[PDB]
Amino acid sequence: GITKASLATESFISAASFQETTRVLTEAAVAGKRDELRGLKENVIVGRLIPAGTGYAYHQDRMRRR
Amino acid sequence: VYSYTEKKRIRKDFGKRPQVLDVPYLLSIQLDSFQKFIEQDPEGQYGLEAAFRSVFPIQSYSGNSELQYVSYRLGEPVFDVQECQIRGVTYSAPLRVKLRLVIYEREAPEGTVKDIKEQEVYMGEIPLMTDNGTFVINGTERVIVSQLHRSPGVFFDSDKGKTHSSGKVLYNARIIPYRGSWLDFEFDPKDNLFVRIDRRRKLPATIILRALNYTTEQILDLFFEKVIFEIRDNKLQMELVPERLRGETASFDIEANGKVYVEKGRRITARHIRQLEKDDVKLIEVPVEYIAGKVVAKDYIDESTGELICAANMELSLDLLAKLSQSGHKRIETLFTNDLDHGPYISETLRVDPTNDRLSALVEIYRMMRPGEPPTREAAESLFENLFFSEDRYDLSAVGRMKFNRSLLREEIEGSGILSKDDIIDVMKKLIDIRNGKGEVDDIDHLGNRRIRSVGEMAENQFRVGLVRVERAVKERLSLGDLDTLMPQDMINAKPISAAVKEFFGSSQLSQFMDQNNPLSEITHKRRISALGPGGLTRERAGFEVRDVHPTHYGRVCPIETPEGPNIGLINSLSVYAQTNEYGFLETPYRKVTDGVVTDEIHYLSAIEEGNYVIAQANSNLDEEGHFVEDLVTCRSKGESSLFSRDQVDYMDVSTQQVVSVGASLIPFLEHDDANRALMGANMQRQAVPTLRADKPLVGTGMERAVAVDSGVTAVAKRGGVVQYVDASRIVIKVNEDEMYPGEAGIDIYNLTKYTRSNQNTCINQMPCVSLGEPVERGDVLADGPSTDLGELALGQNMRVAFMPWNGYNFEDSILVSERVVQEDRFTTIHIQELACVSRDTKLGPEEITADIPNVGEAALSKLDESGIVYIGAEVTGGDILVGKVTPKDSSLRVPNGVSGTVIDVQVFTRDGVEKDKRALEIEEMQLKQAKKDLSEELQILEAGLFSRIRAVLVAGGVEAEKLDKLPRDRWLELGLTDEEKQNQLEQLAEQYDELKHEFEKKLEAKRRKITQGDDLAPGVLKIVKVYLAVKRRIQPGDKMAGRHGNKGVISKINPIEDMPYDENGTPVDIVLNPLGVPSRMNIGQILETHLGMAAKGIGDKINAMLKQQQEVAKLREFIQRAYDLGADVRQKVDLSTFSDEEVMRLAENLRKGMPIATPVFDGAKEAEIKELLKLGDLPTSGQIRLYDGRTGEQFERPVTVGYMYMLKLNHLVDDKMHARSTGSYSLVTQQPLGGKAQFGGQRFGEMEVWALEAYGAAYTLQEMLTVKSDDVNGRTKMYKNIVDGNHQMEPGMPESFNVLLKEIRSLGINIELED
Amino acid sequence: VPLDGGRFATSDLNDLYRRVINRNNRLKRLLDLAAPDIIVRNEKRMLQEAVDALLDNGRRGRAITGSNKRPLKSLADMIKGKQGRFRQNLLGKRVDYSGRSVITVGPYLRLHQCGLPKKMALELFKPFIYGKLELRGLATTIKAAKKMVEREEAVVWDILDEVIREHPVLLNRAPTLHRLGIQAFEPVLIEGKAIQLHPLVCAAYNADFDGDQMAVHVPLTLEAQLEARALMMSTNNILSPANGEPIIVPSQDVVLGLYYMTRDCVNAKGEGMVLTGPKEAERLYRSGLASLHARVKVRITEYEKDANGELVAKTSLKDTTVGRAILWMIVPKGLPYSIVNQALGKKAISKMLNTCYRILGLKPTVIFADQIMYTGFAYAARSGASVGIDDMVIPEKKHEIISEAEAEVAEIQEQFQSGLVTAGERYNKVIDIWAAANDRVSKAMMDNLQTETVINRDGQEEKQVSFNSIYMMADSGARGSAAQIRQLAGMRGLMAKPDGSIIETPITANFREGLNVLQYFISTHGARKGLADTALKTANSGYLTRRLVDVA
DNA sequence: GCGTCCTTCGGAAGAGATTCAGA
DNA sequence: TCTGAATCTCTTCCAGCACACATCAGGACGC
RNA sequence: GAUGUGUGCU
Ligand SMILES: [Mg+2]
Repeated sequence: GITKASLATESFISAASFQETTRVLTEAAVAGKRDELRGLKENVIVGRLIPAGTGYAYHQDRMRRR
Repeated sequence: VYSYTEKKRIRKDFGKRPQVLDVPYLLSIQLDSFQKFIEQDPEGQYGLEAAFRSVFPIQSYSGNSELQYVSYRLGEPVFDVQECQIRGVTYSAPLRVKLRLVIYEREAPEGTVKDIKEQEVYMGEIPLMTDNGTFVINGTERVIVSQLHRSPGVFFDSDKGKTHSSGKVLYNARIIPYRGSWLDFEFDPKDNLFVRIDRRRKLPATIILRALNYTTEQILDLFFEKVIFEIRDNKLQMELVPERLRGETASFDIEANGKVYVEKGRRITARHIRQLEKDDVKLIEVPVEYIAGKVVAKDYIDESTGELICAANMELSLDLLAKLSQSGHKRIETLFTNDLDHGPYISETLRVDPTNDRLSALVEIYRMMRPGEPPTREAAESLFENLFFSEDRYDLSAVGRMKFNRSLLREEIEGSGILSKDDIIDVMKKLIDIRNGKGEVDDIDHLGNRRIRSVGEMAENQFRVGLVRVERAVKERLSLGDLDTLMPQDMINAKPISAAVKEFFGSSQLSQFMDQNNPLSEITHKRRISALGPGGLTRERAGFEVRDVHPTHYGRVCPIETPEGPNIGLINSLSVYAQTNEYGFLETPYRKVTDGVVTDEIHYLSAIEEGNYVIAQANSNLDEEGHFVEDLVTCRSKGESSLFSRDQVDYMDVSTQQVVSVGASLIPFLEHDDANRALMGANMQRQAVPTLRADKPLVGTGMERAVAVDSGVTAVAKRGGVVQYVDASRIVIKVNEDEMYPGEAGIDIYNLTKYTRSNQNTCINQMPCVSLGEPVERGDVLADGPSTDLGELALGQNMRVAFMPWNGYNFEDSILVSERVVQEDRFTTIHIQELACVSRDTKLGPEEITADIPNVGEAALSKLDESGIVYIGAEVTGGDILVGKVTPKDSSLRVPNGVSGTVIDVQVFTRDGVEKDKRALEIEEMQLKQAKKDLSEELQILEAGLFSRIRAVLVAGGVEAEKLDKLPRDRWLELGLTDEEKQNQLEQLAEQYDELKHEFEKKLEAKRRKITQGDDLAPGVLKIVKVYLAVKRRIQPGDKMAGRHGNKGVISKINPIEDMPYDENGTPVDIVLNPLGVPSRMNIGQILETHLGMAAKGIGDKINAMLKQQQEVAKLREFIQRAYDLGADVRQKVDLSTFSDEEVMRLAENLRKGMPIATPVFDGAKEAEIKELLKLGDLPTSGQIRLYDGRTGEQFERPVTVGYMYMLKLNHLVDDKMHARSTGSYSLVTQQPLGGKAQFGGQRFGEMEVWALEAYGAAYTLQEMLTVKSDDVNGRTKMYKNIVDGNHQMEPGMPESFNVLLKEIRSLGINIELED
Repeated sequence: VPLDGGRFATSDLNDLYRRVINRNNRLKRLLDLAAPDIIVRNEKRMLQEAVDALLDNGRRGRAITGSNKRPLKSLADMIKGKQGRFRQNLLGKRVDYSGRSVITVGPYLRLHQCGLPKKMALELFKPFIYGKLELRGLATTIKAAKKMVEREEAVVWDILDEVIREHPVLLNRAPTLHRLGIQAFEPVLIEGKAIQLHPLVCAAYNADFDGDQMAVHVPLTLEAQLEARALMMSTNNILSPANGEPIIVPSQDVVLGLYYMTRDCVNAKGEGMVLTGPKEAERLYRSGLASLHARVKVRITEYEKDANGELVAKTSLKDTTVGRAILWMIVPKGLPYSIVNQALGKKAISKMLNTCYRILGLKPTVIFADQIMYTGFAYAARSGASVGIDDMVIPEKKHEIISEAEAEVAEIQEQFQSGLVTAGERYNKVIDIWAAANDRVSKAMMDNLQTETVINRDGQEEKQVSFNSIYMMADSGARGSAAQIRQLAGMRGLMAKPDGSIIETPITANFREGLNVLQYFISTHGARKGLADTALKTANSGYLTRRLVDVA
């Protein structure tokens, strides 16, 4: 479902900011997950350009740079 | 006839059916409940007398001493209402209650006392209520809203459906006390009875059964009936009750007295039962295997050895019956556990019950209530006795006991406030019966199960808490007392009572800040029934049936007046005729109907007495005698209406207005509006701000006068007489000799309340509506309050509207307003607002208010005086200095930006200890002069009146008028008269004159002391200067205007006069609305109001034309009589032949602006009468006239609707909503811009607005939205420098709120970090 | 934060930290004095409870409260929930260079323009005014320019006009449901305090003018300005992102103007005349020699791009009206004449804009939308399309349909009480019969409304579609439908409770006659259902879109 | 006046703990 | 009498923006 | 800064 498919993503930041912050952060801390800042909510929270529109070219340049 | 407040402009009424009961006092709930709370009750039923007796007498821990109550007295308030509002202290009266401390003699529990001493100890201070139902708590006026909560008692709810996910409907019974703990019983999906105290956890109800000291045999005796098995020669026959064979299957061949009645496997119908009854038999044969499915009630012990064979509540079998046969117990008793009717719920509860006796049940109850502690016997017994069997920890009120004893169908309604064993037993029995099928649940939304807790009861409850805390302190202290030295004041602490009462009246969910921006707002705030608050339901845990309008709301709660938004249906409004029962329930008047006659005796029927009779409806025709003109009249019998005969009815509604509230009954043609539009119209009519000149509604309802008079804003005369002297600030009434008392007669002065600030920064200002030397009766208005016109609620202006599209300037909902409307200042409003400049003695030295301001020129200091404050009358604008305050190193009080004004008042409060400033001294001197002058002036006025009365008594019994004038007025009381009782009257009047002189002197001294007082303030403030501005907000494009039918609108253009459409007479149209707003939202009442206002203004135009050229009184009288005779069959019936040919000239002058029309709520005018009234003038009957274009000069090619609609001005002013913010002030924890308009704050670009920028793909815009003008700090200033550098480029960093998030995660045991 | 006086603010984290430190210090002291075992174990338990209350308060048995029985927020209550550092300060923030005011129409505008109040744009574009004041040399520092802007001198307004020229601002309404709730307009400075909003984008914003406010946001950087001009511009937002239908559709007044214009009645000031073009039709209408609803023959040159982008003219002589010929003067070249030669409603001109965009492009579509709005407002003003009380014509056979249905319901009651149907089927059959009766009454009143225009053909009587105002604004799709118009002159019908159940009894009166003291009470059930449904069940539809956005 | 201090009550859904039953 | 199915119990969620007002912030007891 | 109440548009 749209709740489980959003709470079970690979980025713990999106899941924590969506719902069940305590339960998401507990699992992330136990499992030692490492977020890659791949979505749009993650870059909004961090404070970067979203990899969606005019920032998509910049994010492609940054990804292929390294 | 008509009084002089009615024979000055008499409103034409279209009401067809007469009214047999006038509208009662509107704010009569607050005034009655607080009167019950505040007055002396010798019996002690309700009020403070019932709160002291509920606690006092208070004794020690059997320490041979007692403290007991005697009487209480309320002293005069320290300041009156006006002075309390000026200063800012609670309008309260000290509570002086006479206590009496008695300690007995030693070795004498009932003997004499060592001493008896008594004094009145000051404990607490209860705020008094004004004459309008408003409380002055901290200078601001508060209104304590009534509360609609569940009545105490027993309610059998359902919990139907969604539980257990199998469809099985459970059953629960809740015993709600007024004070105490709940006693929830409920059923199990396996049909068990679980009690639940305070909703903690389930355990079997048989635990409470044994806790009530009941044995299992007694329990089975209570909840079951016995069936007897007897030991005989053989076959072990059973006693038979033929009714027990109703609806089951015969397990074998039923026979009695030999012959077989019912064969094996047959059904036992009613015929078989009746035939067995006619057989008159009692005994039948029964196989031994049939008793295998039975349960023994009473335990059986051996007759030989005494050992128990079978205990109580256990199944039987063949071996058990064999062991019983050899014992010798000739009688066997079992339980009649029917499968459908007499379910064995108690037996299953006992089987699942783990406890065995009273002690173990008490232990289990104690473990449930207080876990984590080893239970002992005495503590558990004390707890269970304190739960529902003590008057101190549990109390069903009188209404609670009434509901409890009426729900269980008992006879007597009085009883003990505590629960008893019988009450619990009957509650469980009724729950079991409801489970069986006999009886039914009751709905919570029924108005017969919901009370009203008004101001008095709620205030009394908190006083009880304060007294409980005080008596707990006394209990702690009374055993440690040093006797013979304890006055009845050393143990009474006034802090708990005062703290509790202040906590209730100041900071509560029902001590609401009064919504006061017209009389309607306050009269509907006082008459508000809020389901929220303490003891009520929260907004989140509110179902969709509580919000809904119940059928029992008819006549008790308005259906159409409830606020939109989060709480709709929880804030119900009281009806016009609704009252409060002696217990608290709502009731409505009804005309009692005999066999065929509708009498005039009104009975107030509650919400539970209404469902028994069949009640007719208000719009049922009668013919001069109380007989229904038709055979079948539409009536509502039991929550469901249908046609009933004229003989079955026994009640009838008083009027069509009794279902709607006082706010929804001011909407003309309410029966034509959609009820959503009715709700919006009621709310907007509550929101209207009073304009500059009040203007009556041409189309009204007849309840405008009732709201105007009963709100309290109008100075209504107390005793009738002749206006002796009318000034712009006072009215003096020469009382008639008929109503003048023999002693202390004098006259009465009405001091009007001039321009002053209300709660919503509006201007409430009374002005006289009477003339000099004009006769006034009792209870007629003298001064029109805010938005009042000759004692008639006038919240707006009669606007000449046209419904037509005009070049898109009324596109969606906008209004196009002519320039003449703003030229005439029709919608111009006064907005008096105050500004405070507190001077707090901070560190580095205190502050000052000196007139020299550093780094500021003399341009801003020109308006300031030498003392630093601004002159009264200065036309200050935004940004000017009002009070020049300097902190120890400039923080002077400035006018907020964007508002002009005019300083009309300056008040300086100085802490006692700061000497003074010369402006404070000037204000004090002027106030002293005014306070002496007013007292001297009132003494002179009612002393000239007293001397006039002395002369009027002197004329009887030998008067000499020639010597009276030349004699000085000092010696006028002992002049020529005999020694009869008239001389006694003269002596009494002389003594009254001397007493008035002395009272004036002493009150002058008191006023001098009060003005020269200290007026202590908050800790750490030196002096406060409150400057009152007075803005005149003219109308402008942007501010909301609305009608009375929920047709809102924001003005889009102030069009010139020559551009507005005009008719063939050249008259411009003031307002052009949009036609398409009418069909979509079915507010057709605005079109009918437009047509009726057109007719009213046509009548007014005809009167004005007949009056402009001076015609004889005959023609005016003829035409006005024609206008007042129009109608089918009206109740008005006004004859102008009784007018004195000059009272009709005043009427004609008042009608030249347009004849006011009364159009009752559901008994209004019809279209035939509207068309006939249009015919009475010269206007077309269709309501539509020909309008030509204002600018192009060519006609609109269709007739358009033109008429006078009563437009309001809602106080959603555009200049109070416009806001802008560049780089300004930021928050503290997260470096974000602040939020709000009072604070300089930026609009929130919320979560839903970020998805809108993500959808476009705007990534740079979003990035600058959340970093550069947001949480980020260094980039925020770099961007500002770039913007003022000619370069629009950003260098964003990281938002500060993300670092806050990282630190807050790290503050837990979680380690979050950014990798490289 | 120090308040007024010597007191301090009531912080929750500080209170929790003080409790934890008190318990920890007490345990540390008891661990050195060798306290009895029960006391030290109880103190350790209290320390555990204090730490649990500090980390996540309320997850244990009872949440500790600070004052007057309210649970103080722990280190988790300020990171989770709707009021935490995730949904309140990171996914959406407060912004500088922002404003807020009510909105008015101002229909003189264009699709790329809005009206900023003159005193609001001065406070929004304040650093931009500072920059140009320092550039032009009227000020030497930032404080001199700040004081000059504060004083609002005569030169500041010219600087504001220069800096506001091509700097688009973002107008956002409070519920930003879809992406068309944020759009960029080129400001047009106005005197006032209300933000004039173009009437075409009101459908996209879902913004009427009855007291609602919109927020202004100023794009700062060059990239932000170009994103507002190329992506968020209201000119580039003429199609809904959900479906390809146009979203800047004329609504409720322009459609009424275009429906009164493009219409015909069988008579005129001049009907048999034949014209030489649309200019002749406009000249005849303005001079008053021909009604707007004539049936004349105009000679019209329509273009067509059936070739590879070449507009080939084809002049003919078509049977049109004067109003349609006048409207043809604004239709851009390339569109067939068989789109205005009919009675234009709302769907018709929505289709006209859609085909204009699909054939011609974006710029002709925007210019066409502006011209359509102008000529709809003008010819709706020039008609006086009012609404009276005689326009809601009651049918003369409604009570016969009422009597038939009440007889049917009486027969249903007699069948139910006998035992033919249960109490769950009587409900359904009575709802069905009353809904059929309501539809029959609606059909009767609609037939009595739509065609009730008996007018001579200059000879004998003839029938035509009615010019009744209620029917005009119902058929044109301006504002209304069969339901709302039916409730005015037909019968209101039967209501629905908040739970969803339909009322057993129907209302047999309309909003032109009165309503009973009881029929209004019955209607209040549905009226309160309608108002409770929004405020209490749009939460579980905003939740749906929130957890749809957060999953995709 | 300063000043140190130690109630209960919605409601649908989902997950994870018991607990049943049934072969 | 072991293991899926059912039931019980605990948990988390319940739209957006904005405006106005008041009240709190330790209050008890020692000094 | 948080609560409590009222309110505006959806
Ligand atoms: Mg709106």
